[PDB]
Amino acid sequence: SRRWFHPNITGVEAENLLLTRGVDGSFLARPSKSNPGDFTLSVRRNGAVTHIKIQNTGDYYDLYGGEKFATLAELVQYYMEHHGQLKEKNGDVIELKYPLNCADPTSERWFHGHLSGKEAEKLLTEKGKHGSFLVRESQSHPGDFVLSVRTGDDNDGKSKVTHVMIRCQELKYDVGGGERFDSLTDLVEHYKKNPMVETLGTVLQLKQPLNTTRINAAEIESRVRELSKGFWEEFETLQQQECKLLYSRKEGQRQENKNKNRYKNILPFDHTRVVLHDGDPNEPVSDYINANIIMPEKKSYIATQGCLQNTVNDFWRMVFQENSRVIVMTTKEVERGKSKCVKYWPDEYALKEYGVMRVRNVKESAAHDYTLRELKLSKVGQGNTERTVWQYHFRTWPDHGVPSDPGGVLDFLEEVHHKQESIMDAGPVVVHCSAGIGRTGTFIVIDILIDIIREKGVDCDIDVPKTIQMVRSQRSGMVQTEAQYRFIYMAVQHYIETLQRR
Ligand SMILES: c1ccc(-c2c[nH]c3cccnc23)cc1
Repeated sequence: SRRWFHPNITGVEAENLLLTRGVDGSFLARPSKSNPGDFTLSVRRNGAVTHIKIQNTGDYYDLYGGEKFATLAELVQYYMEHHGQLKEKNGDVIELKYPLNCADPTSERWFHGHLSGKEAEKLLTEKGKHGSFLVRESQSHPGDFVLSVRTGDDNDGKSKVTHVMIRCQELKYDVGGGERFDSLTDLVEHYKKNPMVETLGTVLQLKQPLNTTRINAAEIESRVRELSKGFWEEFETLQQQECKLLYSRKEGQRQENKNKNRYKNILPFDHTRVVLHDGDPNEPVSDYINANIIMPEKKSYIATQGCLQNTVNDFWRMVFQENSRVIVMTTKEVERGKSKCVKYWPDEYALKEYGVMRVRNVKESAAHDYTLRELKLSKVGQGNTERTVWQYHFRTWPDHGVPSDPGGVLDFLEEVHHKQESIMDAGPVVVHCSAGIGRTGTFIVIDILIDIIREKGVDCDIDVPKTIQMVRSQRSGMVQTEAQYRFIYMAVQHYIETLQRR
């Protein structure tokens, strides 16, 4: 499903692959070898290869002569279902027809590379469960692989670990007979669908990879130390899982809602979008905002885009309807001379009407990294609906990449948390940047992780990529870059240290 991404290939290897194994319309994507956030889409057209740059500074994937996207899987799905839409600098059309599959197993959750049968047995015994499995290098037979599978009752002998040898002959893979596969992923997927049955009848069911990302929070420093010499590899394994999250976005794709999206292809999932009720009867579609509910799976969030001039009223309808009392803004209104969010709040001491809502800015307070605006929101014609909405406007995030130190963000998020916790029956905390996925996702995931450690103290289990995957199932592309991914680990580490210091 995401086999067109080749994590460890060079430009010339990509060219030769497309020229010898592909046809016109063949394509693949790959990282830049030294440049994080740069990717290349390599495509074959008229017997030649073209390389198309995709940049991601933290907000979205920006395809040259194409559009902006929330994930590379969403980018490929869009253009595979939309020909004539990707053009060269000269205007000529670049068709993405045939993904060119990668055989490299390194971003599979189940692939552990160098590892002994004894090490894999203890890992499967301590962490594993029925159907927990891994693939590793053989050591006895160089170039071969072993599949190790735990099967049993959930140390009393009711469970066991089997080792199935996997031969590699002609760069095809087999388990001793039957089909020979072009890759270990194809072998795993096959024996996931069609499990091996032993002679005495044990079914070697490959239910889940062994979890290697879950850590005890107290031991965060050791995991970060280990990832710092990696973070790229762990991030790319997470990114491989995004092909499971192509959920429908049909409401955002409606003609009627086109001009309510900051970026035409960055859309909320139908199953978690905020639906706005009590709309204008004369506006035929008034139930739409580019926003999703994010539930940790007590505090929930709405992840949304920066307002457009035509969505400011809808934004306030959302805040009112959802009973939100805290907004987190993670962008300046303008960065690099581009508008990222329209000003949707009044100047200090001023009162403005936004459709049927009225907002007073009571007071602003400037801190180093942020401005707090104390806002009063009510429905026009109904005085007893007034509530305070506290807008925390983070002002010092760099235009590209992440802050060099997480202290400013953590102090900000602590103040947000206490504000939210002090307000009886407050609704979800609204979080927004520009597209509402990169910074927004980073702030939300840090908030969710810190909240676990707040309830359960320094001795609790956290699992960063599992948390991100769960949030990504609720809005597209939450947490955009490897730099945000590392920043998340650094923020949790700093949080833990300040608590051990105390
Ligand atoms: C859910 C849980 C874990 C992961 C995961 C991200 N990087 C990984 C490296 C090795 C194994 N698993 C992972 C992704 C989704």
